Amino acid sequence: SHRKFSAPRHGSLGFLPRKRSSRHRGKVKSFPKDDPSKPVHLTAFLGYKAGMTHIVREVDRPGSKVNKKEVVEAVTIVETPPMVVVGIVGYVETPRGLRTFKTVFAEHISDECKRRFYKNWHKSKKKAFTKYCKKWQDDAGKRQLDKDFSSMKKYCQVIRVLAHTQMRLLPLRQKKAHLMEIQVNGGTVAEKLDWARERLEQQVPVSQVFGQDEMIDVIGVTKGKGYKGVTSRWHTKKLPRKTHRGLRKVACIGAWHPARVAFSVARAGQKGYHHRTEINKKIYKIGQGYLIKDGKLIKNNASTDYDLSDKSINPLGGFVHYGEVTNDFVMLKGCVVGTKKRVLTLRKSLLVQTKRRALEKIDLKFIDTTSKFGHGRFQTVEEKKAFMGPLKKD
Amino acid sequence: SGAKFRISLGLPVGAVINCADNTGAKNLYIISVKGIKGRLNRLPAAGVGDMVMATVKKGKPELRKKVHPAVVIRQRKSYRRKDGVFLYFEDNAGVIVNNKGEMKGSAITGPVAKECADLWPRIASNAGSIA
Amino acid sequence: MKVELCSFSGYKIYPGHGRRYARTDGKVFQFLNAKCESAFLSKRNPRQINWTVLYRRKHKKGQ
Amino acid sequence: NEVVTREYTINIHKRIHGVGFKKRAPRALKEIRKFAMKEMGTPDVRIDTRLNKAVWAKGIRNVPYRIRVRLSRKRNEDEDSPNKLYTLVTYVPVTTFKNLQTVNVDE
RNA sequence: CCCAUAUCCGCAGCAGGUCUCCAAGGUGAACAGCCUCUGGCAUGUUGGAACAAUGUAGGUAAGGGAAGUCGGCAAGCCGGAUCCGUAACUUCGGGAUAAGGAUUGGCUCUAAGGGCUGGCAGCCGACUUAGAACUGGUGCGGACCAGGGGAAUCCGACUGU
RNA sequence: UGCUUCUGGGUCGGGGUUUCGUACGUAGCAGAGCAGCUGCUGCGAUCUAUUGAAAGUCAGCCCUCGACACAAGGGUUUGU
Ligand SMILES: [Mg+2]
Ligand SMILES: [Mg+2]
Ligand SMILES: [Mg+2]
Ligand SMILES: [Mg+2]
Ligand SMILES: [Mg+2]
Ligand SMILES: [Mg+2]
Ligand SMILES: [Mg+2]
Ligand SMILES: [Mg+2]
Ligand SMILES: [Mg+2]
Ligand SMILES: [Mg+2]
Ligand SMILES: [Mg+2]
Ligand SMILES: [Mg+2]
Ligand SMILES: [Mg+2]
Ligand SMILES: [Mg+2]
Ligand SMILES: [Mg+2]
Ligand SMILES: [Mg+2]
Ligand SMILES: [Mg+2]
Repeated sequence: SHRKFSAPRHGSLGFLPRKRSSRHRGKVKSFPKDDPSKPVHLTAFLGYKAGMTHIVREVDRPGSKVNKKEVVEAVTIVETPPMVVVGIVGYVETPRGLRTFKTVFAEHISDECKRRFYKNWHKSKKKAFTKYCKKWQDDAGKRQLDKDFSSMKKYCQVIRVLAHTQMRLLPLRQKKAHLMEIQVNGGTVAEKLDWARERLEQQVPVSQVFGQDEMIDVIGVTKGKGYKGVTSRWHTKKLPRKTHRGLRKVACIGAWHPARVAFSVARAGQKGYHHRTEINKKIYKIGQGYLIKDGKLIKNNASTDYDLSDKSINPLGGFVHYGEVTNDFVMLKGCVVGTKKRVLTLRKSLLVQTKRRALEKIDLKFIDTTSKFGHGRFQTVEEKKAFMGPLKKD
Repeated sequence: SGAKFRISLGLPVGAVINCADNTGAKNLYIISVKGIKGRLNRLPAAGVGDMVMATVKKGKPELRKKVHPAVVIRQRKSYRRKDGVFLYFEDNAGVIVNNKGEMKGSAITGPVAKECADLWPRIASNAGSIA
Repeated sequence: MKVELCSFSGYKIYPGHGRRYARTDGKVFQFLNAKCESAFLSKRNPRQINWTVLYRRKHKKGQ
Repeated sequence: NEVVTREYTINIHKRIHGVGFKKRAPRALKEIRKFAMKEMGTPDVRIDTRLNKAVWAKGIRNVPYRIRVRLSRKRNEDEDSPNKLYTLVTYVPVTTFKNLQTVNVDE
């Protein structure tokens, strides 16, 4: 018989199977559709989740209760040191979908990128690309490379670069670099390859890919939580306390007929560590990394036009469980997937952004740099020492 | 024109709150909440600025044994604002109103939340202070 | 946004920190954390708690 | 330099972090023995009884946070043993653990 | 000789059953519970490593406060002692710890409450009670021990089986 | 994920951060009082100073490059 009272089903069957992601690095399933009238540009980037803070800003939203008023907004800091372009891969449109056509690699590849090609770097002789590299060094091989580039100009429809991360600048234990294909959108195919060929072994800062107040998508793997029951995994109602044989369950997992458990019934299993793509995460700030200028370390990348204190984005004691963000960073409104240290894929929007919230301009008045290791109450050590005064340690 | 934002709801159905006016009612017993569609097993809940339907359990006999429209003006559950402030009050209070939102009494005891004052100008005019 | 001072400990509260308390008698207080809030609500006098600003002033510790 | 003596501070606190009350001291011994094997590379580790007493001096759960120990690698006199060196771990009573380093001890 | 979480009966070294004697210190009203000495034991027919779900057994939860459910089931509240105070009804015995309040630590004192020898003098002593000052971040029956209450209806007087 | 570029991680130490809330000892003509000796000496909860002190703090916090040793290894397989 029909269920007595209506209620929506728990969870989305659109995110099935709730399994562990086969990839640790977020995959770009769709790149923005190419518009041959725009200048050649990149459409994605790699960053690492450093941590979260909050900011103060004055909203500009006519007809709103917060128009011309200051609000506190949570933000995510993603450390995004420049990537290095190491190869070009071409694709040909076929009646079976895109097919990889031709991959070229730069003459030089750093050891960070080469570590990606090995399962045991310690035990390896580091022979990767040691014979491929000799093609750039001789006339015969060079004459074959440009032929490969010419072939890519004739036949390929999609061009992507092979950029990797620079792990020697991050504070993480990991030294193996994250290597991903980024699609080159913009002008003709020939202009794409000319653009890409000039950038082999070059560095690309995040500021060349994204801009202030831009709405982007963050792709990554969520925090893993292991084996979870239906109550936690699917958020079903707890059964009464009197239930025999457990109450963190789903009471009926199907009707007599069909004489089977359906794919749409809540079951126990893996929770978290799922691949996810989240859209419309506004960029609040593209921060500059530390610089040594005239023998002075310039690091006041957390100062605003209204707060002139010489402080960096790092909170007192550093980012908990991450380290110190001394590279360029992107400040994203709200939360993103992953743990601290998780590699996040930044991607340009697949939509047309014509909305006041999408077109609003962000003017940060304050960035909170208090310690996150406790209930921190000082923005800077100078501020703390001035309040406390001398101590016994002194 | 400016719509109120979501706030934490601290008063489900069955909450007995103080009556902070001079009607004669001492406390208000919430039997429902305006605008709640809800879902299975979820109790309708109310926060500052919300109009609810209530009965008087303690107070003048003429006010008892019938359903009044009321508005919550203070709540003990702390709710966030857009400036990041978490405000809560020492007690849960309301005032009896009519469907138009104008008070049945004339005076309010204690402060009145800014969230409710902006929404109900008739309650706002009677508020001794605003929080 | 102006910085409040904790009604108990005298420390200053930056935006998006602590809570605000409004009593039925119309007084409004700001608390840095639940530690300061708990001491105030248990009617502890801040002038006797060694780590507050009112204690150190009374005892001339900074001076 | 097969025969050598060194003094260490072992942070027992981070070794047994999160262990159940009834397994805390028994695991400190296992962590000391594990520590001694790592430093001296000697599977035959003999913990002095006084060191056993120090680890248990506060019961099964309120184990000392830090403990100073001496690791003496000595030759084994048992020709029947498969190990030719053994490590002896002795307790070192210290008043303070501040600034204590890893030092060589020469006899 | 065992005399019972292994010598007896339950098919067994079975969490069951099976008659007795002796019986320390502390706290406390106490053969209560909690800690210890004499005496005894090795965790109860195995260990190691992990710390997922679901369990079993314990806890804690903002705001609300029975809206849950057949039903407050379960849990929770109360709880010792001193001082005050105590209704309907009643078979005048009760009801009654009705209900409802206040107090409670530590430290330093004050007063009172006795015996023996020869309205006094001296010499001995046993724990109690009351009062006061001071004192701590209002914490104080600090663990343990330890009644939720009220208004009614039905049935059976009660204790007992 | 890491496992020699005078380099690497690790251990201990140091610093930052942060939690609680002011350590032991010592001194005090601070302390309600009481006791003994002719103002002193004892007992005394507590108070004050030393003293935002002491203690803990990655085990899944942040930075050291101070001390210590270790690190160039081992096993099983795989061929158009
Ligand atoms: Mg239906
Ligand atoms: Mg049952
Ligand atoms: Mg934190
Ligand atoms: Mg229901
Ligand atoms: Mg056991
Ligand atoms: Mg055993
Ligand atoms: Mg047995
Ligand atoms: Mg058993
Ligand atoms: Mg609750
Ligand atoms: Mg509560
Ligand atoms: Mg009901
Ligand atoms: Mg129901
Ligand atoms: Mg019950
Ligand atoms: Mg009665
Ligand atoms: Mg009758
Ligand atoms: Mg009977
Ligand atoms: Mg019989």
